[PDB]
Amino acid sequence: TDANLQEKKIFEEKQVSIFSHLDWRRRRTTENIPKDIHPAVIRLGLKLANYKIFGSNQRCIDLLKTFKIVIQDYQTPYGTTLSRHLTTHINSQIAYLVSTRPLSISMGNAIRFLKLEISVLDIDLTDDEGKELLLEKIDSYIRDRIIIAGQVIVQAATEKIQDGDVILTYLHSSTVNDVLIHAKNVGKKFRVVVVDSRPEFEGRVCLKLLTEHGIECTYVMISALSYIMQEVTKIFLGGHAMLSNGALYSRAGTSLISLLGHESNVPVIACCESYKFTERIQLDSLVYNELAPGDQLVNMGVDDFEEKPGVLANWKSVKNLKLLSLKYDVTPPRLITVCVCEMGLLPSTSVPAIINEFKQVYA
Amino acid sequence: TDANLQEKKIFEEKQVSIFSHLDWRRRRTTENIPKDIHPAVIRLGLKLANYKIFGSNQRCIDLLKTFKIVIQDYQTPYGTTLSRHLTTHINSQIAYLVSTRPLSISMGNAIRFLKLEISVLDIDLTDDEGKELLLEKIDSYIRDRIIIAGQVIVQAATEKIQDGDVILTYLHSSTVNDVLIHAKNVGKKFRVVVVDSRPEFEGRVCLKLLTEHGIECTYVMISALSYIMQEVTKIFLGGHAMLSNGALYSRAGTSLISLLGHESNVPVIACCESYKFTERIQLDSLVYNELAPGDQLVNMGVDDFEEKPGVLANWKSVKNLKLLSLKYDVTPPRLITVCVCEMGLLPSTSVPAIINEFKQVYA
Amino acid sequence: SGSGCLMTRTLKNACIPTCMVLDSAVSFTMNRVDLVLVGAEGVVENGGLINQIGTFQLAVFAKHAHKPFYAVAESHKFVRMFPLSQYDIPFSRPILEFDDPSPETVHAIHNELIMNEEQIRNNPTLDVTPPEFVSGLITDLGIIDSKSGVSEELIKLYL
Amino acid sequence: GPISEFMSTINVEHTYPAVSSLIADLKSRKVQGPFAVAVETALVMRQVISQTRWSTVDQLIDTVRAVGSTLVKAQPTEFSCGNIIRRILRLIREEYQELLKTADENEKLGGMDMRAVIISGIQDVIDELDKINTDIEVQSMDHLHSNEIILTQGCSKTVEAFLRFAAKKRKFSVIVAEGFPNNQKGSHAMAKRLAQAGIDTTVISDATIFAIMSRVNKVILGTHAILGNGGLVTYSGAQLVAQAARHHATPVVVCSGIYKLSPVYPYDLESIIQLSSPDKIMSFNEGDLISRAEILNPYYDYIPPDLVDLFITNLGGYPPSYLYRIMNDTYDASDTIL
Amino acid sequence: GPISEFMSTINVEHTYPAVSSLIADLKSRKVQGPFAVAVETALVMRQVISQTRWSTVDQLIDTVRAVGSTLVKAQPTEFSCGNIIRRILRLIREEYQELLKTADENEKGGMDMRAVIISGIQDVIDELDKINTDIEVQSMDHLHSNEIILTQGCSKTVEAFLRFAAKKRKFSVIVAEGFPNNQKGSHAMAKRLAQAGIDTTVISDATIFAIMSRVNKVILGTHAILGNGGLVTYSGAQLVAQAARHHATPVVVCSGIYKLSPVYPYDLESIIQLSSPDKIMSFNEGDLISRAEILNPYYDYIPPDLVDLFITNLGGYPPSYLYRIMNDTYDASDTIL
Repeated sequence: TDANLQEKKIFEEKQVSIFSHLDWRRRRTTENIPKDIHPAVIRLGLKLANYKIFGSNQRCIDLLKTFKIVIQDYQTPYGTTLSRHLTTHINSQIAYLVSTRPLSISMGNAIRFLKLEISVLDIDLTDDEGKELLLEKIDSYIRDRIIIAGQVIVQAATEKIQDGDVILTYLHSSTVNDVLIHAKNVGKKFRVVVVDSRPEFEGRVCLKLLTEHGIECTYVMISALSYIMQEVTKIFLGGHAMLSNGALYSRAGTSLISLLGHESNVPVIACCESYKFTERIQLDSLVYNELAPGDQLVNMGVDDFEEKPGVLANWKSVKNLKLLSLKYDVTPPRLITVCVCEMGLLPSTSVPAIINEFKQVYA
Repeated sequence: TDANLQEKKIFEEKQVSIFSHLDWRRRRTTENIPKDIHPAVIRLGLKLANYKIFGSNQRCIDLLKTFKIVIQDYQTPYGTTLSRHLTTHINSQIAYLVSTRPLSISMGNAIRFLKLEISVLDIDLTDDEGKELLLEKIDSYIRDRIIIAGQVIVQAATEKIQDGDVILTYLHSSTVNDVLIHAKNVGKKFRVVVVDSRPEFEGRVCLKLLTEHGIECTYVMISALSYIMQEVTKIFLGGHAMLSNGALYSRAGTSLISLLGHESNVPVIACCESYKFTERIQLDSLVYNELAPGDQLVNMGVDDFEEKPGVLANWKSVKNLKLLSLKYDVTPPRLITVCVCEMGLLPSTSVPAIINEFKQVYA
Repeated sequence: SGSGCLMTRTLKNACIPTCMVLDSAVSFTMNRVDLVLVGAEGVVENGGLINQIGTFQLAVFAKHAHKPFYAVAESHKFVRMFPLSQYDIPFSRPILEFDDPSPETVHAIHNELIMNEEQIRNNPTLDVTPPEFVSGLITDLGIIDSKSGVSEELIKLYL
Repeated sequence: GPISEFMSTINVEHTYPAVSSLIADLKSRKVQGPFAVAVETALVMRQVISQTRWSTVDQLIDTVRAVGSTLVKAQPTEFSCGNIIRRILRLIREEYQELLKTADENEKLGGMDMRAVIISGIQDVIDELDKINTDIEVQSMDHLHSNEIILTQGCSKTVEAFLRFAAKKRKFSVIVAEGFPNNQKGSHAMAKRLAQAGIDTTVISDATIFAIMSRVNKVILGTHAILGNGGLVTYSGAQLVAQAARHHATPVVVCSGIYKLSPVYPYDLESIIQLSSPDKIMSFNEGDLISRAEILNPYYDYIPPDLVDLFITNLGGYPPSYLYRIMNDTYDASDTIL
Repeated sequence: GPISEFMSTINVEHTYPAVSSLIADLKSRKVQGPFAVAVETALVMRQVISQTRWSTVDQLIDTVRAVGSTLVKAQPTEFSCGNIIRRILRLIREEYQELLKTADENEKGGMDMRAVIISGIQDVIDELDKINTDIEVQSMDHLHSNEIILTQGCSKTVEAFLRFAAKKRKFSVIVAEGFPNNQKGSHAMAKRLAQAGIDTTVISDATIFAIMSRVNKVILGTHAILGNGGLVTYSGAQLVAQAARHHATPVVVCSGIYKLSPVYPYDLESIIQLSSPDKIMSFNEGDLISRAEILNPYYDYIPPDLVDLFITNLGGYPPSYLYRIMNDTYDASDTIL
C-alpha cells in the first residue's frame, strides 16, 4: 500500500472530531486483492462486511474452522521448517481479513492464542504431524471455550429465572436467545421483552426466533424504554466482551438498558463467555470502538436501504453535517449486577482475575 | 478604544481556550483619562484595581457615597433639564470604572436601580429640588438594603449558633466576620476555623480580626480541607451573589468548602443580602466570571508584596504555558442548606421569588 | 429477635457504656456515630451479607450519612448462594401476605399494642446488605474490602 | 361540570358551531400539537364571546368553565387547550374586579358589553404566541458558547430557532438524536437546517446517546407540555437523554413555551402517555409476528422535574422550584380541575 | 518483635552499621520520599545479607522479620520501606521452597543461598529504575488529542506519563500547584512539559471546581496505597477527587507498585503527618502564631471508591483487583511486622 503515508494519515486523523481517530477505512470488494490469500478466507471476508445479523460468537467458530483449512492446504517451503514461516502466512491473512471489518475481541483473543501454540510446538514433528494436533488444539478450543461454556451458562442462566418473570433482551444475542429457548423447554413460566433500535433492526430476528417457539413476547423500540421497563422484572444481556474493570462492552443501546433498569431497580444480568474477557481497559465509549456507515441512517422507514429517499441522502456532500453510528458502547459496572461465565455467576469486577487464571495454565 | 471594532476583536476572542471570552482588558492607571470624569470617581477607580479584600458591600456603599458627590457637583446644561441628560454623565462614569475592575453584582443592581429613579423622577421639580431627593433615596438604599439587612442577618445568623460549635469561614467575608464578632459579644461559647488560599491570602485578615477579639481560631490552607472538616460542625459563607437557580456565587474556593462539607455532613449557610440577588443563572463557573492577573501567583512563598520571584516569571513569553486565577465560582444549590437574607432564613432555591417581590408591589 | 437487650447487657456486663435504640430510630443517631459494626449470619458470592433483619436498614444510613460500615464474618459462613436483587433469597414460610376483608364488622408510650406472634411471623427475619455498602469485611482470613476477593477466597474454599 | 348538562348537542352546534366543529378535529387529531391547539382553542372562544347572551358574570364564567371541561374532555393530553381556558377565566375575573373598582372609584354607594376588551384580551394572547419563539431565541447567547458540544432530540421548532440565533454569530456543534420513530422526519430536517446555519451538526441513532454524552457539555430540550409538579410531558425517547445526562452530570436545559405549562397533576402516567399505531414501529407485512406478539409505540415520554436544571421561557430562565409562582401569576387554583 | 530483643544496639551498630545509619537518616528525614526510601532500604538489606552469619532459614526469617519491625518503627508512614521487606521475605520462603524441592529428588547443607538472594535483591533494584518507562507506555491508550487533563503536585511518574504522549499527540493539561508543600516542584513540572508542546495551565490549588466542568480526565500520582485500595497522596488531593466525583469525571492513578502496601488504614489520624506551619504562615505574625492554631498536613487521603483505574508498572487494573497483586507480591504473615 501507500505504507507510512496511509499509516501517517491515521495519526494525523487526530483533531476536533471526537471520532477523528475511529478508523473508517474498509474494503467491501475483492478488487485489487493480493494473491497470498486463501479462498475460504475471502468468502469469510465478504461474509463479515456484508452479513449484518451475525457474529456475536459465530465469527470465532467460522474463523477457526476456516483457519484449519488454511493450514491444511498450507505446506511449508523446503528451506525453512513449519513454525518458522506459518505465522507470516497467517499474518498476511488477518491483514486482509481486517479491511473487511475490524476484529472482534472474541476473534482477536483466539488469534493471540493460535500464534502462541504455533511458537511452542516441537520441531521434531513434521508437517502432517504438526498440522494434526493444531486442529485438535483448535477443535478443543472451540468445544472447551465456546460451545460447552455456552451450555454451562445456559444452564446457570436459566437457573435464576423464576416462574412469573418478565425478562428483557436487546438485539438478538445468540447466547441469550439460547437461554430463553432453553427456558421454555424446561417449562419455566415467563414472558420476554424485546427492545429493537435503529438502524438494522437486529431485534426483529430475535422476535422471529422466540415466536417460532411460542413465547409471549413484546416488541418496542428503544426510545420507549421509560414505558416498558415498569413491566420488566429481570434483564439479560449478551455482551461482545467484558472489561478488566468489570464494564460490559456491547452494542449501542446496551448502556441505556442497564441504566433505566438500575433506576427502576431491575437487575442487569450479563451473559458472556470467558475467552471474550480482555485485559484491555477503557473508560469512555469512544476510545476504542467500531463504526457502521452513516448511509444506513438515510433509510427513513422500517426496512433495509430500499425506497428510502432520505432528506439526508446527500450528507456526504453537505458541509458541517455528517452522520455516524457506533455499534459498541461501554457500560460501567455499577449497573451490571452480575456476569455469568462458565466459571459461574461472578461479579463483573471479578473479570481480570479469571484472565490471570489462564496465564497460569499457559506457563 | 480605536472603535468598537475592538469589540469585533472580542468577537474574535471566542477560540479553543475556555477562557477566551473572559475579559482581560483593564486600566489600572490614570493615563489619558477623559475630561468628563469626577475626581472622587477617580479615587474609587484607583481603589478598585489596587485594593484587595474590597468587600462586595463596602464597594456598593463607597460607590453610592461617591455618586452623591457627582450629582451634588453636577449641573445640567440649562435649557435641557436634569433628567434628560443626567444618565449620560453617569453612564460616562461607569464606563470608566469598569475599566478598573468589572462591576460586582452588589454594584450593578444599584446602578440599574438609580438609573430607574432618574427616569421616574418628576419633571415638575427643579435641580436643587431633584438632586436633594434621590440623595435621601440613596441614603435610604444604604439604610434599608444593606446596613439594616446586615444588622438583621447577623442576629438571625448567630441565633442558630449553638454553644460548643466549631465554625468554619473562608477568605474574610465582612458580613461573616460581622456575625462572628457578635457571637462572642453575646457569650456564645464556640471556636472558629479559618480557611485561606492562594494567591492574596485574604484569610489572614479574617484571622487578624477574630484574634483581636480573642477567639479560639484555627488557620489552615484549603488543601487541608479533608483533614480539618472532621473537627467542624457548621459552615458559614458570605457570598458575592446568589443565583436565581439557588446557586451561590462567591470567591474561587467557595465550592470545595460546600462540597467537602456535604460529604462530611456539615451544613452550609449562605449569609447573603437581598440586593445581591440576580435574575441570571449559571451552569458552569466559567461563562460569567472575572479574572486576576496570573503574575500574582508567580511569587512562591508566604508573602505577596515581597520580591520573592519564581520559576514562571517568563510565562508570558513561554508558549503552551499560561497562568490564570479566576476570582469567583458558582456553587450548586443542593450543597447550600440555608440562605440568610433579611427576609429571614430561606432555602437558596427561593431566591428568584424574592426578586419578584421587588419587581412586583413596587412600580 | 430482640437480641439487642442480650447484646446490651453482655456489653454493660463488661463495663462499657450502652444505650439501647429501638429499630425505628437508628437514622436519628447516625450523626453521633463514628463507626458502624455488625456481625454476619451468612455471606454470599457477590460480597452480599446475610444477617438478622434490619442489617441493610443500617448500611444505607452509614452510606447516606457518609459513615463507614464494617461487618465481622467467620470464613465458615461463606455460601454459594448468589441472590440477584436485595430480596431473592430462599425463605421457608410465606412472607408478607395480606388479608381478605369481607363486608362484616369485627368490632406517647403506648407500650402494649404490639403485633401478635402470628402477624410477627409474617415478617421476615433476615435482610441482605449489598456489597456496595460494606466498606470493610473482616474475617479470620483477614479484612476483605474488594468484594471480588470475597469470591476468589470463596472459590479457594469450595476446593 | 361539562357543557353537555348545561346545553344539549344541537343547540351548541347552532350558537357555538366551531366548538363542536373543533372537537371533531380534536379527537380525530386533525389539529394536534400544543401550538396549533392553542391558537385554534383561542379564536374559538373569540367567536363564542362574540356570539353569546348573558346578564351577570358568575353565569358567564359558568359557561366557559363548562365548555372547556368538554373542550378538554376531547383530547385532554393536549393540555395546551385547557391552559388557554384557565388563563381566560382569570382574564375576565381580573377585568371584572378591576372594573368593579372603577365603579366605586368615587361612587357615593351593567355587567355586560365588556366583550370587546375580553376579545381584545383574548386577541392579545394570540399575538403573544406568534412571538414566543422570537423572545426566547435571544436568551441563547447567555449560555451557548463556541466550541461547545450540544445534544438534543426530536424536532422542537422552539429549540431550533433557539440555537440558530447563536449560530448566526458564534459557531459550535450539536448532536441530534432522531426522535425515533415519531420525531424522525422533523429531526432530519432540523439537522439539515442546522448545517446551513453553520453548526457542526451530527445525526446519531436514537441509541447512541450514552456513547457521546461522555463529552457533551449541555443538553437542550423542548417538551410537549409541563405538568403541575414541574414534570415534563415530552415526545418519545427523552428519558434516555435525561438519565444519560444526569449519569454524566450533564446539565439538562428545557426551552419550552409557557402555554404548555399546565397545573394538572400527574397522578397516574398510564393515563397520560398515548400510543400511536405500531405501523410506525414494525411493518404490517410481518404477519406472523403481529399475531404472535404484543407491539406498542408511544410518542410521549415523562421525566420527573428533579432531573432538569433550568427552564427557558418567554418570560425568562427560571429553576424548576419556581414554576408554581408562574402559575398563580397566570392561572387560578379554582380552575385546576374542569 | 524488634531487633533490640535479638541484638544489642552496639552489635546492631557494629555488624549492621548502615542499618542504624539509615534509621538515623529515616526518623530525621535525611532520606525522604517513597522511591528514595525503597532503594536505600534494599541496599541496606543487601549488605546485611552480604555480611551476616547464620545457619537455618527459619532463623534467617526471624532476623529480617525483626529489623523491619524496627526499621518500620523509624518512620512507618513511608510504607515504601516495609513493602520492600515483605517482598524479600516471600522472595526467601518461595526461593527456599523451590530449592527445598530439587533437593527432594531422591534423598528421602541448607544455606549459603547468599548470592542468589543478592541476585534476587538486585533484580528488585533494577526493576525500580524502570517503573516510569514501564508506566509511561500505557499513556497512548488513554490520552488523546484535544483531551483536557487535570493533575496536582509534581508527581514524577505522572510527568513522564504525559510527556510520552505529548511526543506524538498534542493536547492540554491543567496543573494545580499542590500548595503548600508541592509548590516548587509543580511549577517546574508545568514549565517542563510546557516545553514538551502540551497546553499547560497553572492554577491556584482552589480553582479546582471551576474547571472540572470541562475536564475530560483527571490523573494523579500518589505517595502510597493501602490494603483497602485507599490512597495516601500528597497534600490537597481529596479536593480534586471530590471535585471529579461531583462531575462524573473519571479518576486515574499512575503509580508504581512498590508504593502498594497491605497496611490497613485503621486510624488515619495516625497516618497523615503534619509538617511545619512555616510553610503556610511566616514566623513574623507573632500576634497570630501565638493567638491561633496553625497546621500543615503533608499527606492527603482519598478512599478507593473514588478511583476509577490504576496505572502500574504491570498494567492497568481496577481497585478490586489490587489484592490479587499483593498475594502475588507479598505474604500474608508479613502484613504486621
